Amino acid sequence: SAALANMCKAINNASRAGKRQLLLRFSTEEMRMFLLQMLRHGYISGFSYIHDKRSGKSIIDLNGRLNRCGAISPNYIVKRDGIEDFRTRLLPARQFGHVLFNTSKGILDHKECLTENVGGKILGYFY
Amino acid sequence: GCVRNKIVKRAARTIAEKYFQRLDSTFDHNLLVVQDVAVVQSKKLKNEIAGYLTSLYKKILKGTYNKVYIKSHEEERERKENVIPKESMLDVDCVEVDDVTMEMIKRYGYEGNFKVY
Amino acid sequence: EWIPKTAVGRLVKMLKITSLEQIFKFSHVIREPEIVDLLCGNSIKEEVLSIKSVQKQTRAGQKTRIKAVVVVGDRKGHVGIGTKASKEAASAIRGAIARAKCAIRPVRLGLWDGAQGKPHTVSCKGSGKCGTSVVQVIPAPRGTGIISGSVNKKIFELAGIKDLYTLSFGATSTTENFAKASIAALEATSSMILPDQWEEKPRTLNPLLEFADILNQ
Amino acid sequence: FERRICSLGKTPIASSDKASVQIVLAVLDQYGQVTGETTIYDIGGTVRRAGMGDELLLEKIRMEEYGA
Amino acid sequence: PGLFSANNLIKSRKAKRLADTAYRKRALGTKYKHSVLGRAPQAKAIVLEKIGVEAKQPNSAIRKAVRCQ
Amino acid sequence: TRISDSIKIPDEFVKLLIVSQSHLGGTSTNKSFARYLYGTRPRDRINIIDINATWEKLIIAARAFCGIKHPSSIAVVSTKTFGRKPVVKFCEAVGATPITGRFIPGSFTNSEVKRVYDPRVLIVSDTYADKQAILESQYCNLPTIAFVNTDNSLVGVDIAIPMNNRSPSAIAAGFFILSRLINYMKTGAELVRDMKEVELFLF
Amino acid sequence: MRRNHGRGKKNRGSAGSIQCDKCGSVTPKDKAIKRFRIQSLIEQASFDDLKQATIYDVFEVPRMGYKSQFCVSCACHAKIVRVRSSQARKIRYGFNPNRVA
RNA sequence: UAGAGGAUCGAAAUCGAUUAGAUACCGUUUUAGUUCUAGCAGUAAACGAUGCCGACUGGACGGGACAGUGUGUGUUGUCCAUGAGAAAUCUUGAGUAUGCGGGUUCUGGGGAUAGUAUGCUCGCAAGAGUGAAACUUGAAGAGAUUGACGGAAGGACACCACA
Ligand SMILES: [Zn+2]
Repeated sequence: SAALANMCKAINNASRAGKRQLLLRFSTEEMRMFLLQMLRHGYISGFSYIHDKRSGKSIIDLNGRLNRCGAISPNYIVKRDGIEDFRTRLLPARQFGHVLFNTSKGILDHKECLTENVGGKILGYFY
Repeated sequence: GCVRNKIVKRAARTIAEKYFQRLDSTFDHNLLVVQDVAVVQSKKLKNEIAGYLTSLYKKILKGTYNKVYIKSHEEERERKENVIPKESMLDVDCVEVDDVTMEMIKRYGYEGNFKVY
Repeated sequence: EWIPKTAVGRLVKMLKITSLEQIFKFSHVIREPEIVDLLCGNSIKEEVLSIKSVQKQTRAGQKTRIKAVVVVGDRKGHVGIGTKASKEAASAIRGAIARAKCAIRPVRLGLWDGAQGKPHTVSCKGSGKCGTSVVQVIPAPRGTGIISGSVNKKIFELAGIKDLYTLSFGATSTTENFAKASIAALEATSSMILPDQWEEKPRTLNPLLEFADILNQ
Repeated sequence: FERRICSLGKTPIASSDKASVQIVLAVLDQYGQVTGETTIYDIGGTVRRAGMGDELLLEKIRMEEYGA
Repeated sequence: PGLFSANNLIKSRKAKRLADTAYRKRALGTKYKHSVLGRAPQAKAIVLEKIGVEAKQPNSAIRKAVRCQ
Repeated sequence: TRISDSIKIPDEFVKLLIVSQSHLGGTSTNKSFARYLYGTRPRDRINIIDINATWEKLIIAARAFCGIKHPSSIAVVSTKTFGRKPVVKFCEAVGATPITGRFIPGSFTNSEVKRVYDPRVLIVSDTYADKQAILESQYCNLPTIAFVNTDNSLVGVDIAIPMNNRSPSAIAAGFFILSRLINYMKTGAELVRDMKEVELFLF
Repeated sequence: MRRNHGRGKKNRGSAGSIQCDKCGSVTPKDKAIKRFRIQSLIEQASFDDLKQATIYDVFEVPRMGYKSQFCVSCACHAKIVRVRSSQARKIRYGFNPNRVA
């Protein structure tokens, strides 16, 4: 989760400069679960990663649609009744944005966690 | 201390631009005109507008003095300078191209007579 | 009596530009304060926010001078701010109103939740800054009011808002910095990409190329 | 409320962007003549002011007007 | 600030709080030690002398006071 | 790549561009360049610039000019003296508006100056020389065309025709070549109909 | 005032000291003002009388080089160095060892 | 503090000047000290007044080491943007949004009393480290602007200045 926060600062830097692609010289397993949840929601075009028997590599394809992404350290523990307070602190409006949690069913955003009756540890957000 | 103020300089440029072709290069002629055109009272002022004009005239009419754009004079000085010279740059044929300029020629395949150095 | 002086001013005289949202769309600089009286005719209110005194020392006497800050907007989506310093107070207020008009901008409005109704509040959160003064706006539920300070209130009413929360930080008793930090907090909520700006549109020509023939003859 | 969208960065363009510009090109008839149509491009002040707004414009013209 | 670090934060923030003067008089229990009437809001006294005091400049005056017990 | 310039053919203009030294740049080059460039020789350490580059961009610059219906609102600017003659010639052959001499700060923004202007497109013969005219375009929503040489800055410029600026011959060569395209692409004119009127353009 | 902080020293702690040539005060060597000059050994208003006095048929008059070193108070007072304006303070002058003669 | 040594300079002391008076600046006679060996002590505008480690980021002209051959890695000086800042200014950071969370420490909480009392630990001492309160008080402070002044520096001038 030190690799998750490093990735979000490098994405904010390129999305502000108008880049199309981003190459990072590292790649972890839960860094790739966070990126697969931005792809199915429409915020990036795609990505791909290389195997080199070093720390890994990853290439992100940006879109033009991202306003910001972040990570929360440390990963607090939130019951299913406390999901909704973390949403009013992190997203600008009530109609868009996604807060992601690491639950006992995988990685879900805050709309799914309410339709499955679970809580977990917070990872990050993006809008 | 023989400097001419702005009201007497600024006036002589208005005269040299409108009634320009009425003026020639002697003091006794240009003074007769400024009595016709301008309306001042002091006889010392016309004497200095007329004396500054005769210096402007043999500058404008012989060599170089820009900063005034005389409409009627921008034809005589232009029709004699646009005389096409005896040689254009489309006459030489032994074009001594260089080496790297040469290999840029054939890769695009240009036409002509390019003699390398 | 208004003999226009620029291209955009000439078209407004000939009724080729009928709204103000035709100029904002292509970012054309407004140079004359009469282009705003005639396109938002007699729905433009004014508010004098502040007046104080400035002093300078020279080799020929101490010059006292008066500064005014003024804001304008109709009540719907436009608002602007201007300021000037002249000798007496009547010519300073009157000169700072011509500058406020030439800086009108649009403001995006939205709903607190859902997608149905007519817009009443701001479209998201935003902040602005001007010399250690910091203003935060937060969208409010319907039938709430405008909870904020006094001089903040006159800016958010002339823009057409009905519900809002604010929190401020820093040195806000510099009333001209406090008024500029809160005009920049509305330019920030209106500058975020929303998911309905995601699909593109067809392109068009600005009004200086559509009406090219009318300009000459 | 509406904002144009930049043609080179997909960023929406504000109304106080007084360095933003609009470019129209002639729809070139075959055999080297003009037929009567144009293609519009919109640019924002940020891209234009940093100095790289030139390397990106001809890249885009190669995809829409001389692509293949 | 890890998730298992709450004893390091209570120890650290209690020590910073003592740098506030108002809090320090209450925490060390010495808020009524040097005080001429202690915890009372008013007090009685018998009058010994009747004096006059100068104002502090830039004010010219003489304010009337009394010495009591 | 080579599809925008292949829709027309540099018919014999390879002579007029090589004879007048319109491909000889300078000693220095920035990482902005090295994409318009071909190579630099070891003899004088001079940089050579591609000829397709100068031909790819002249095709685009001519299409932006023709996009404006009334061509009496395309000011051309040149301060230096080598451009006084070429610029004034490239305004009767086309129909633009010439601005020569020194540029007065406030021409576009001030409405109380000697002469006031309001063009819809701007053409410049040198960036570093006509510094003021580029800088003032960023207050009135104005596109610009330039003749960047080798070391200039490209800020505030949209279309950059990489050519030579120093020599008095190369300056007149560029304005001649572009002059015929604007007549060629508007009316039924000829591209190579004479090579003797390029003497009327030189200073 | 200055980005030097007044002296040409980078990435070292201490830098050695000298004693000023006029008053004799102790100063860092990188902060002192230093000047080099080449003077003729005989004055120029005396060369004619020296061409009739010489016994050799070919004579060259000698020249010596001198390096000087002063403190900030002694160079400012002696007008070896003057007060400059804010922007002109940044101009440095050198020697160019690759000059041809 | 002990031994060795002693060219130069020089606190303290001392005369001679200067001055209204100078126990001072300037000078004369003359010391401890200034050097080496063995130790004690533990302070500095010990300063870039600028914690340590990790991720990411435009140009131009240089230097120093190694390796290659038209370049690379570790370091480093100057100058310009973007960005930041209360500003002066900062450019491997004083940048990466109040759009606020990468890991882990220390220090500050209006001025003055005061780094002073008292207790304790260390030192041959000189002292260092840690460290209050009663009583007092409306400002003390940072950066920049226009004036006024300098027993401040320049450039022009004038028989109420010289030649
Ligand atoms: Zn000295």
